[PDB]
Amino acid sequence: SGFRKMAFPSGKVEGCMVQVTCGTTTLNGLWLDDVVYCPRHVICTSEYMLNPNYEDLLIRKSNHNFLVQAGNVQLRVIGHSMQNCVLKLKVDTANPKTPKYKFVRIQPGQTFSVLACYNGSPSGVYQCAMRPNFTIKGSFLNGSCGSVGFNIDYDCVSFCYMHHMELTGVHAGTDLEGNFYGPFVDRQTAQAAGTDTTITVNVLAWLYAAVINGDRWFLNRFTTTLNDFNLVAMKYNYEPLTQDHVDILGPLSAQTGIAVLDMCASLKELLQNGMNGRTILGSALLEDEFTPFDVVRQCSGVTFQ
Amino acid sequence: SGFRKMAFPSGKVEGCMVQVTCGTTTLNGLWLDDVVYCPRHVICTSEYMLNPNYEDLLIRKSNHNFLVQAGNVQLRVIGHSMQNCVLKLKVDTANPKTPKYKFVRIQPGQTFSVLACYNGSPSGVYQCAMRPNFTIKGSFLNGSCGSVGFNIDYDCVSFCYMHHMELTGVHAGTDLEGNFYGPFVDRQTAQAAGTDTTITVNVLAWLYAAVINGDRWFLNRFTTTLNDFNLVAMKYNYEPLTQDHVDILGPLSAQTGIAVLDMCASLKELLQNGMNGRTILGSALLEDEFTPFDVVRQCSGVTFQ
Ligand SMILES: *C(=N)[C@H](C[C@@H]1CCNC1=O)NC(=O)[C@@H]1[C@@H]2[C@H](CN1C(=O)[C@@H](NC(=O)C(F)(F)F)C(C)(C)C)C2(C)C
Ligand SMILES: *C(=N)[C@H](C[C@@H]1CCNC1=O)NC(=O)[C@@H]1[C@@H]2[C@H](CN1C(=O)[C@@H](NC(=O)C(F)(F)F)C(C)(C)C)C2(C)C
Repeated sequence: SGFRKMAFPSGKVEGCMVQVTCGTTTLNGLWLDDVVYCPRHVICTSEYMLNPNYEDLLIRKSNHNFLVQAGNVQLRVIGHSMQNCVLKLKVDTANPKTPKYKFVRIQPGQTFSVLACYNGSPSGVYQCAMRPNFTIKGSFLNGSCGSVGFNIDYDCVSFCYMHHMELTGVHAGTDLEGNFYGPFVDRQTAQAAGTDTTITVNVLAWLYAAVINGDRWFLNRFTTTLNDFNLVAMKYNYEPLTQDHVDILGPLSAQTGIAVLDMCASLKELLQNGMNGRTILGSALLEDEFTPFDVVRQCSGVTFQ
Repeated sequence: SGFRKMAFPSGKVEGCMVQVTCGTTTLNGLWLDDVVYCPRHVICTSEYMLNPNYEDLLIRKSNHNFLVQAGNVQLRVIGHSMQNCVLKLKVDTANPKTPKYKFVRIQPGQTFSVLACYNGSPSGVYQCAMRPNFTIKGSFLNGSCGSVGFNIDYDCVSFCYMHHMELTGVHAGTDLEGNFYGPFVDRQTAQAAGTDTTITVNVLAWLYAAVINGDRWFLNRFTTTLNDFNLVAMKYNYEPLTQDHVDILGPLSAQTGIAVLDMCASLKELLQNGMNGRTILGSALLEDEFTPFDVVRQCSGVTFQ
């Protein structure tokens, strides 16, 4: 028993991190087979940090302008190209530590692990959710660009995020094909994140985790309808709940014998009256960065290798 | 910027996890050079799960009773011995993935990462603190025994924890020499954790992290004395603050220009009046599982390789 913000083991990804230097800019890259992936703004110098034309900047470079290091070994760049906002650097050596992988684009509300890196070197791992406004609430310092987000399925690493920029306290990036999450661009403009909402299906999953772990004080006997719940969710900046979400919560409903709509009636009460000085799983706020699948995984015990 | 419960990258430890089966009991072991370390209660069968004599149980075993698997490869046991509460299994092959390591015993209030494993297979990584009552608030299911806790110093893995048992919602274990943290034994008796307290130096470190990240609302102009603070800390089940703690907080005081005793005056107010519906770094409770060193590491950017 117990419940923790749990990240995926990072070993399979640590073996792919490299350092990429171009000019006076150093950041992180992802080395899979004979391609190094990294943010394209590594080719930016401070004259262009505000309104760059990346096609122009790339044509003025040659392979020898790119310093790529895997620890201490140097990798020789034999070709470069741009795919949207990422740079793909072809190198002379296929990474022997390349895991089975795929590139997936995730949806708001889904969670992943982040391997924060500096100078090609892994620094720490943490779990986070893609927010409904397409930012993540990460922890990133200067030089963290190119750090990646990932999930693990059995033996397969799904890469879903590469870090590009911080926007007033929160973080924005692309999928691994170089397409940004959200309406952001990789230059200095007046862009801000839009209004964030609370991920309702995740809050419900977390309440089920609490019941599984013995926190029952917030339950009640009343139920409610999808439409009467969503009426109250809207007033509190909670995402509306769909039939798809109810079905997703099925396994947790089955394991605890509490109906989804029953649990929604508890959530309704918590939103109207607050916690009144009680905590749930050691939190005094309603937590929305665990998916139904995170809860099953942690309250059932799925491993990977 | 940002602040997350961040764990160490786990790659160096994932390579040491093996599965150990004896009888119908399977759990995890740690394979370093040609020794596999695992909890000694793997030699327990349900007749002895309550009052075992481990010396007797061990003498009735031979090397062939121990099934050790590193993924799919089998390791041949060529010797066994007991050190306090751990079993040391000598095997015929030195682990080629053995990192530079040491065995350290940590103190209450210190943090470490836990690699939760099942059947020798890594499942997830999370960060936690050793509580003042010598338990940890972990997340562990059946079969997690032998999972280890660790820190990383530059290139060196310090192993500090091996998981043995759950006691009413919290978790207890040994250092890697087999000596239990706290007054617990590896059998079924009527043992419970003692009263827990809040780790004050860690709360102060977390308040400095908040200031570094722009949360300033709780500051005030008043200061206080060590003895007047500790007078109020006692009433709230907070650990007393020493001059050693003040010195440890020096770097954070320097970086924010707020004196430790100044920050204590803010903590004093928060304890007497509560948060009054405000949050700090996304929490509505005072967080005590970040050390001063965790905060520096995350708000300065130290890596490892
Ligand atoms: C990559 N190495 C850094 C890491 C950033 C900064 C601290 N934490 C992070 O996540 N990223 C950058 O330097 C990117 C890069 C130019 C500027 N930039 C920023 O992150 C800046 N933000 C913005 O561009 C803004 F404000 F418009 F959102 C900064 C002010 C330094 C936070 C480019 C090409 C966007
Ligand atoms: C190791 N594989 C498990 C993992 C435990 C149980 C679920 N979460 C964990 O951390 N550990 C055990 O099976 C140990 C082992 C016998 C019983 N035990 C327990 O954890 C039990 N607790 C106690 O002994 C108690 F209550 F006294 F504290 C259990 C009731 C199953 C939680 C031995 C040798 C202590």
